[PDB]
Formats: sequence, structure tokens, C-alpha cells
Amino acid sequence: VLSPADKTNVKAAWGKVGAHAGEYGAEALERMFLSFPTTKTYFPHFDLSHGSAQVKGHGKKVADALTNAVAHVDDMPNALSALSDLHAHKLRVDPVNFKLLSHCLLVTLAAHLPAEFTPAVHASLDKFLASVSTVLTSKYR
Amino acid sequence: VLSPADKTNVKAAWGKVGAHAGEYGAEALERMFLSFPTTKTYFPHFDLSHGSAQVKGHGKKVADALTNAVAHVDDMPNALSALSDLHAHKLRVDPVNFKLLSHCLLVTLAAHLPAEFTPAVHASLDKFLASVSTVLTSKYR
Amino acid sequence: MHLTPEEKSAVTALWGKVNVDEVGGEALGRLLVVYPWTQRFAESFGDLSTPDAVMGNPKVKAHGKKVLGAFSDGLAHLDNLKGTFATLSELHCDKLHVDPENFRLLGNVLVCVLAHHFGKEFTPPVQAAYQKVVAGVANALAHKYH
Amino acid sequence: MHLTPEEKSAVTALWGKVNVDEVGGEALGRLLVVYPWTQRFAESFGDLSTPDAVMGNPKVKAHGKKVLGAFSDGLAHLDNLKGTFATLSELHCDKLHVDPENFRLLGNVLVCVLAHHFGKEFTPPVQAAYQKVVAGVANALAHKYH
Ligand code: HEM
Ligand code: HEM
Ligand code: HEM
Ligand code: HEM
Repeated sequence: VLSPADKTNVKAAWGKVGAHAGEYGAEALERMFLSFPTTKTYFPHFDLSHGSAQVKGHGKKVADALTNAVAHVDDMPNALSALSDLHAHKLRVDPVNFKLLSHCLLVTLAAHLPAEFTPAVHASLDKFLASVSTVLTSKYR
Repeated sequence: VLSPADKTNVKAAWGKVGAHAGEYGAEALERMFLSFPTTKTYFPHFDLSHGSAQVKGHGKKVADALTNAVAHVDDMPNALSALSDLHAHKLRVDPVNFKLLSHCLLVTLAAHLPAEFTPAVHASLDKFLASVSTVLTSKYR
Repeated sequence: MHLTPEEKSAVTALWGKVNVDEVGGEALGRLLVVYPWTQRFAESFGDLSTPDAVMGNPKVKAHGKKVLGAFSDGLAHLDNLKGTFATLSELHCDKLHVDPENFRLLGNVLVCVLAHHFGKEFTPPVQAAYQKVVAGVANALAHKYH
Repeated sequence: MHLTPEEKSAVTALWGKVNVDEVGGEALGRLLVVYPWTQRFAESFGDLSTPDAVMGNPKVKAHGKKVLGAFSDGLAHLDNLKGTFATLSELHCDKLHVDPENFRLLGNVLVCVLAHHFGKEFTPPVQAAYQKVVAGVANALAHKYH
């Protein structure tokens, strides 16, 4: 459960991301593909090569949904219904994978928002990605 | 979320446990100690020898709690609040261990209720244990 | 794969009593029912809409038998699982694109299946041997992922 | 390790630029803050009531340096982490009762700290090699648990 401090921390951090979220989305995927190659099983149809437009595009898509989640941090379940659906009934990604992308997302923010990636902000973003993960896998069964 | 179906399944299967819950609780622990030895780090103070009274004593406590969550299937967060607090604040069991116990509980039930341990019931009992685990871990951070 | 001799004899004694045709069907069926997300690999199997539709599907039964078939062979080469499973690991990765976590879910379901079938005979210590085994097989099946 | 000479060199070269003192204190403190439950082993350290109280606690900082110290020396035996952490693995099991899962939490925290510190320098390929080392270290440390 996201505390008010957490919600603040997150909105702040994401606030700084700004026009780069798409690039950070893309970078997080690339880091996930290389560090946890088992995650690639879900993208057989993609060109997973560095700088692929498929990866870039997908990076944006993910980034955008996170934004929308920060924006509706108070009503995630509702803001992400559709996405929760897609993942549970179409994509069917195994839940273990959400933790892997979440981690690559922290790493990416850390590497790009040094000043902002304080210990308290790290804790908050983590909880946040965790909550987002829970929402996305809530209708799995 | 548990469906009506799930609820019926759990009350039914747990119904059958009856008076053996205590012993099945103890057995699930032993199975856990044997298959996932890392879980032992939380019971340095226990006699983990076969037929340990501490283990017997502990299995009963765990079974009583599960029995209590079944009795309050529509209000588990509240029925288990206290236990959720204990685990988050005192015991501080890493979350991954809940899945290990859940697993050993399912093996135990499987081993004792062949007629009831049907595919449908198995699925229901699995979602149930996952939900209990989620409650018990809800106040961790 | 730290199977003590006594753990190995235990695995082997019990495996003696298994009807792989049957266990295979149950394990796979139950996987598709407990973790419905795993159904992503079987859209060509037909109707998996309910437990009965899954457990009884001739396609699921036949596939289960195949899978446990390969697993049984693995049990005769406990010393060289990676070797035993290498072409299969490559296939699952490169052709089937099966997330290896699937191999661990199946191992847990299989353990529940053995518990279901052998009752009291599936003692705490026998379970611990089988736990090491399904983990070894899952690891062997994932060794060639890249 | 299943490190590529290239992967070995990347690890090795970044490490050369690391201040173990600072990185050790930050990794351990972040751990205590992100995953509050890991504080169960550091009651004797004092006030860990806040991020600030953790990050400032010298007992934490000094424990952090001891840990990265041992980690650091392990990078010199990357081809036998098992043998390098054998005694430490027994200690952790038999004396400290530390659940090996903590080793994995730390590892991930470590990677976040390195990224934090090195920004640009900590590229996807470099993170990949580091992920293999942290996993490797955690496995070695957990190896003697029974
Ligand atoms: C942080 C949690 C995640 C978020 C917010 C997220 C968000 C999204 C979004 C916005 C889409 C695009 C929907 C569309 O095409 O309209 C998508 C699709 C997809 N996601 Fe998720 N995702 C997450 C986690 C994951 C993970 C961990 C994986 C696998 C490792 C994954 C696998 C996929 C795949 C395979 C697609 C479809 C790709 C395509 O065919 O274009 N997702 N996700
Ligand atoms: C759904 C799963 C679980 C349930 C229902 C449960 C329930 C309980 C209960 C009822 C107690 C006794 C509290 C009292 O003293 O009144 C307890 C204590 C304890 N539990 Fe949990 N627990 C669960 C999971 C776990 C796991 C997975 C672990 C670690 C592997 C764990 C470790 C402990 C420890 C160390 C104690 C204290 C025992 C003592 O010192 O006597 N618990 N739990
Ligand atoms: C003990 C672990 C497993 C073993 C030993 C195993 C073995 C096999 C074998 C022998 C085949 C046929 C090879 C061929 O077509 O040339 C196969 C195919 C297949 N396996 Fe696995 N399998 C395992 C686990 C799984 C799991 C858990 C899944 C999915 C959740 C899976 C998905 C598939 C699929 C989709 C096919 C292809 C079926 C078809 O359309 O013909 N396998 N497996
Ligand atoms: C990178 C992985 C780790 C390494 C290399 C490591 C190494 C060490 C070393 C070298 C010591 C010194 C103790 C002695 O020689 O007597 C130590 C002690 C200790 N470690 Fe670990 N450690 C690791 C992870 C952890 C984690 C994640 C925790 C808990 C969060 C932990 C808890 C402790 C505790 C409680 C002590 C005892 C300190 C004291 O006596 O006050 N360790 N560790």
C-alpha cells in the first residue's frame, strides 16, 4: 500500500523523467533482454537487436502506461483495467517476469536521475512497480 | 480474488480436514524443513527433530489460523490483521517463504484427501493459500 | 544435483510404481487448470474452457504422456541431465519459446500428483528427493536458453 | 562462473573504479530501507527508524564495508566462488541464520547502486555481466546451507 509520501516520491521522480520516459522504457527492455534472456521468449516476433524500432516503440508504450499509472496512482486498478485484461487473457506473461522488468526500470532511473534516486525514492518506486505488477496480474486466475 | 466456486471448494476440502488440521499443519512444516532447508533459518530456537513437540505445537497454531481464515473467508484481511502485524513487524519472514509453505500444505492435503484433491479443488486451494500469504505480507513495507 | 545414494534409490523405487501414461496426463492437465496462463502454448489443443474439458482432452493426455516420457528417460541419466536434455532445451527455447518458469510449475504440480497417488508412501524425505529432481530437470531444460 | 573473457573484463574494469567504503555503506543501507524486513538481523545497530537514520548509522556503514570487502575479494576467484565462500556460507547458515534470499536482495541493490554511481558507464551489457556475478555470489554463499 502506497503511503502519501510514496505517492509524492513517485510523482516527483516520474516528474523529472519527462520527455525521456520513452527512451527509458526502451532502455529498460534492452537491459531486461540482456540480463534475463528468458524474458525474450515473449517477443519472438520482435527484432531484439539494439536500437530496433520494435523495441523502441514498445518502450514508449510501456513508458506511457506507467505515466498514466502515476497520474492515477490513487485508482490504479481502474486506470489499468484494460492492460490487466490484455495480460491475463491474451499475453499471459508469467508473473515472475514483472519483477525483472521492474528491476531493470529502477536500474535505468538510477543511472539517469542520480540526484533524485535517493534511498527513500528508491523504496517508493519499488513499491510502486510492485503495485503496478500486482494490478497487471490480478485477473490471471 | 476468490470466486463463490473457490469458496465452496475451500470450505469443502477444509471441511474434510476437520480434526486432523493440527497434524497436517505439523506435517506440512516437516515437509518444508526437509525440502527447503533455508526455511529453517527462522526456527533456530526449535527442535526440528522428527516428532518434535515444538513442531507439533507450531503446526497446530498454523492450522488454527488457516481454519480461522476459512471461517472468515469473506473478511480475511480483518480476520488475519494481528498475524499480518506479527509477521511484518516481529518475525519478518522473507516473502518468498510463504510460497514454500503453501506448496508443502498442498502436498500434505493431496496426500490425505485423494477423493477431494481434484483439479478444481487443487486450483481453489492454491488461490486460497496465495491470498492468505498476501494478507500476511501486506504490511511489510 | 546433490542426490545422496539413498535419495536416488528412493526416487527410483517409487518411480517404479508410476503409470507414466496416467501421471503424465494428470500433471499436464492440472498445470493448465491451476495456472491457466500456461494455456498460452496450447491454443491448438481445442477446448480448455473448464477443468473437465482440460483433464479429458485427448490432446492434453497425449502431450502429457510425451512430456513424462522424456522425464522418465531423464530419470535414467540423473548423472547427466544437462546432456540428456540438451536438444530438448534448445527446442523449447528456439522453436517453442517456452518460458522456463513453466518447467518449475510443472515440477510442483507433478510433486502434488505423486502425493495424490502414493498417499502416505510419499513421505517428507521422499518428497525432498523428488524436489531436488524436478529442480534438476527444470535447470537442465533451461541450460540452453539464450 | 559462466563469464565470457569479455564479460570478465567488463566486471573487472568497472570494479577498479569502485570505492568499496562508500558503495558498501550505501548498498547495505539501501537494503535496510527498501526491504525493511532485512532489519531483523541488525537490531543491535540502533535506530533504523528512518532512511536518514539508516544511511547515517555508522554500524551499518561499517558492516557494509565488511560485506563489499569480502565480495571484492571474491571477484579474484570468479572461477571458484564456491570454494571462496565455503567458510562464509557455513557461517551464514550455522551462526547467523541468514535466509539466502537476502543475498539476492542485496545483489539487486548492489546493481542499483552501481548504476546510480556510474550512470552512462553502467551499460546494458555491463549490467548483464554484473547480474551474473551477483547471482553467482548469492549461489556460492547459499551453497553450504543444510
Ligand atoms: C511494468 C509492467 C508492464 C507494463 C506497464 C506493460 C505494459 C504494456 C503495454 C502498454 C503494452 C502494449 C499494449 C498494446 O499493444 O496496445 C504491453 C504489451 C506487451 N507486454 Fe506488457 N507491460 C508490463 C510488463 C510486461 C512484462 C514483464 C512482459 C514480458 C516479459 C510483458 C510482455 C508484453 C508483450 C509480449 C506485449 C505485446 C508486444 C507486442 O506484440 O507488441 N509485459 N505491455
Ligand atoms: C500461510 C502461512 C502462515 C501462517 C498461517 C502462519 C501463522 C503463524 C502463527 C499462527 C504463528 C504463531 C503466533 C503466536 O505465537 O501466536 C506463527 C509464528 C511464526 N511463524 Fe508464521 N505463518 C505462516 C507462514 C510462515 C512462514 C512461511 C514462516 C517461515 C518459513 C513463518 C515463520 C514463523 C515463525 C518463526 C514464527 C514464530 C514461532 C515461535 O517462535 O513459536 N511463518 N505463524
Ligand atoms: C519436464 C518438462 C518437459 C519435458 C521433459 C518436455 C518434453 C517435451 C517433448 C519430448 C516434446 C516433443 C518434442 C518435439 O515436438 O520434437 C515437447 C513439446 C512441447 N513442449 Fe515440452 N516438455 C516439458 C515441459 C513443458 C511445459 C511445462 C510446457 C508448457 C507449459 C511445454 C510446452 C511444449 C510444447 C508447446 C510442445 C510442442 C507440442 C506440439 O505442438 O507438438 N513443455 N515437450
Ligand atoms: C554479498 C553477500 C555477503 C557477503 C560477502 C557477506 C560477508 C560477511 C562477512 C565477511 C561477515 C563478517 C563476519 C565474521 O567474519 O565473523 C559477515 C557478517 C554478517 N553478515 Fe554477511 N555477507 C553478505 C550478505 C549478508 C546479508 C544480505 C545479510 C543480512 C541482510 C548479512 C548478515 C550478516 C550479519 C548479521 C553478520 C554478522 C555481523 C556481526 O557479527 O555483527 N550478510 N558477512
